[PDB]
Amino acid sequence: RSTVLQGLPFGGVPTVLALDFMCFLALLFLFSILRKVAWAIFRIKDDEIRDKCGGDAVHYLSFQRHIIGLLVVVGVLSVGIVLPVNFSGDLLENNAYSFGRTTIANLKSGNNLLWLHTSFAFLYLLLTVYSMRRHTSKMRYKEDDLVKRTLFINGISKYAESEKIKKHFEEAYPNCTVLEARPCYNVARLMFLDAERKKAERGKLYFTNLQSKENVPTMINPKPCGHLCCCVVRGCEQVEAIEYYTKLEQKLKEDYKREKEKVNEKPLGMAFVTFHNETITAIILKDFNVCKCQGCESLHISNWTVSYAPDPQNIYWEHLSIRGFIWWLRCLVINVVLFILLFFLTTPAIIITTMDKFNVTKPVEYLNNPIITQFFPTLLLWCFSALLPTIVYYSAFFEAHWTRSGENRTTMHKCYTFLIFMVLLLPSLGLSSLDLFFRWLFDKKFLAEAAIRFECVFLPDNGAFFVNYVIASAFIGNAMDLLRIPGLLMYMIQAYEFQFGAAYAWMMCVFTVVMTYSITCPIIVPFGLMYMLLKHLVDRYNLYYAYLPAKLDKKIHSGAVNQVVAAPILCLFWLLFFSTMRTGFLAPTSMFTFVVLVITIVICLCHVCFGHFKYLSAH
Repeated sequence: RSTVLQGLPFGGVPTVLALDFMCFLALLFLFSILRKVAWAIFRIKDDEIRDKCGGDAVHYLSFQRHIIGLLVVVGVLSVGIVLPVNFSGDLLENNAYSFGRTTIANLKSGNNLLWLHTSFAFLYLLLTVYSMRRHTSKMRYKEDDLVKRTLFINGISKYAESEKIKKHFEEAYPNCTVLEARPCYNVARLMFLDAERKKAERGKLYFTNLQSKENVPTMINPKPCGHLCCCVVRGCEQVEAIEYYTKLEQKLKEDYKREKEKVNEKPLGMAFVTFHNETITAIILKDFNVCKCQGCESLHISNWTVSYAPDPQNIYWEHLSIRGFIWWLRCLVINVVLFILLFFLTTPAIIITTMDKFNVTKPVEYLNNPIITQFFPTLLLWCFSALLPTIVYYSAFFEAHWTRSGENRTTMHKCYTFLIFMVLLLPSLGLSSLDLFFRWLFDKKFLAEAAIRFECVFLPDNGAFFVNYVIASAFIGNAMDLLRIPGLLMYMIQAYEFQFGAAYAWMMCVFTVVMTYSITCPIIVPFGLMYMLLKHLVDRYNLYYAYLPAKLDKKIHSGAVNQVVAAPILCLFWLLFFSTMRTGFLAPTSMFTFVVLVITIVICLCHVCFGHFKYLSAH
C-alpha cells in the first residue's frame, strides 16, 4: 500500500448515516400510515405526563433528562478540546479522506497529550458521578417500613416443630410474641399439580362454552405443538373434548388431593416467624451472625440465617420456585448456554466488517465497499442487540428465581451485562486482536522488517464500527421503539405494561459504548447525544399515550444509578488497554491510568463495607 495502513475513506460514516436517515424516514412513514389507520412531533406535554402516569414514570424521565444533560456537557467538552487535540497530531501521514485523523490513533507515542486524554477520562468519571448525584439526591423516595415484622430463616429441616421455635424465641426475648411459625413445603410440586389443575378448569369452562355454542363433539388435537396438524400422526389420535377434560380434571383432582396429603410431609425447613415491635425485631436480627467469626435450647445455633422475604406476603402458600438450594448449576448452565449463543451472535459482525481487509495475496486498496462492510454489519449487530433482552428475560424466568423483586433486579443486570459483552466488549477485543495480527502479517510480508510498528495499531478504521453502530441504534432503533415492535414481533401470538428493566439495559448499553469511546474517538459523542434525545422523546410519547401506568419496585432505579457509575469505569479501563497495546505497559501514561483505575475500583468496593459518603447512593 506504500504508506501507513489504510481503510475506508472517511471511515464509511457518511454512507451509513445517509442510508439510516432514509430508512428512519421510511419507518416514520410506515408508522404514520398505521397510526392513521388506527386513528416533526405530533405533540409534547409536561404536566400531563407528570400527573397521569405516576411518580415512577416521572422518575425515569428525570433519569434520562439528567443523562442527556450529562451527554451535552460531555459532547461540548470532547468535540471542543479532544477532537482538535487528536487532529493536531501528525503520526498519520495526512490524507484527510480518512476517519483515523480524528481518533486517538493519530497521535505519536511519547507525546504528552495522552496525559490530557487520561485526565479527561478522570474528569468524565467525576462529572458523571456529580450529575447523577444531583439527580438521585433531589427526588428520592425513602425506604419501606411496613413488613419488617417477620423473619425468613433457612431453619431446621428435621421437623421444624413451631412451638419449640416460639419457645426458643421466648428464651431469646419473649417480647416478640410469635403468632405463627409456619414452615414451607414442596409447594413447587403441589401447585405445579394445582396450576395444571387450574388450567384444566379454565379449559373446561371454555370447552363448556364451545360445545354449548356448536353443540357438536369436536375432533381436536391435544398433542402439544400440533396446532394445525390435520394429517395422521403415529399414536396421535384426537379424542373428543368432553372425555378428554373430564378424565383429566378427575385425575388431576385426586392427584392434587394425595399430593397435599404428602405435602403434610416434606419439611424443607424454611419457617417464617412473625414478630412485633420492629425495633426489637431489629435487635433479634442483630443477635445473629454477620459472618463475624474467626475460628480457632442448648442445640444447633449456627444454621439460621435472617432475611425479610415477603414478595406478596409472609404467610403460607408462599411461592413455587423455592426448590433449588444448591442448584446453582441451573444458573451456570443457563449462563453458559447463553454465552455460547452470544459468541455465535457476535462473530458475524466482525467477520462481515473485515472480509476485504484480510490481506489477500495481492493487497491493493481497491478491494472495498463501504455499504456492505459498514451498514449491514452494524444493522446485524443492532438487530441482535434488540433481540437479546427477550432471550435474557426468558432465560431468567427459567432459572427459577424465588423472589420476584430479586428476579427483576437480577434480570435487569444480566440483560445489561450480556449487552455489554455482545456490543462493546467482544467486538472491541476481537477487533483489537484482529488488527494486531493484521499488523503482524503486514510487517512480516514486507521484506525482513523485524520491528513491529506498534505506534499505528488500533481498531480497523481506527474505530468506526461503533459510530455506525450508534447511528444505526439511534435511527433504526428509535423508529422500531416507536413502532412497539420490541415486544410485538415476539409475543404477537390486550395492552401491556412496558418493562423498565429492558429500557434501562438498552439505554445503558448505548450510553456505555458512547462514554467508553469519547476519549479515544471523540466524533462519536454527538451521535450518542442525538440518540439519547430521540430516545427521550420516544419514551415520553410511548409511555404516555400508548402504555399503562403501574408501580415498579424502587430498587430498579438504584440499579440504573449503579450502571451509570459503572460506564466511565469501563472508559478508563479501555483507555488503559489501548495505551498498553500501543505504547507498552511500563509507559508513564499507562502507569497513571492504571493507578487511577485501581484507586477507583478500591473506592468502589470500599462502599459495600465502609460508608465513604462520596459514592452515589445505590446498591
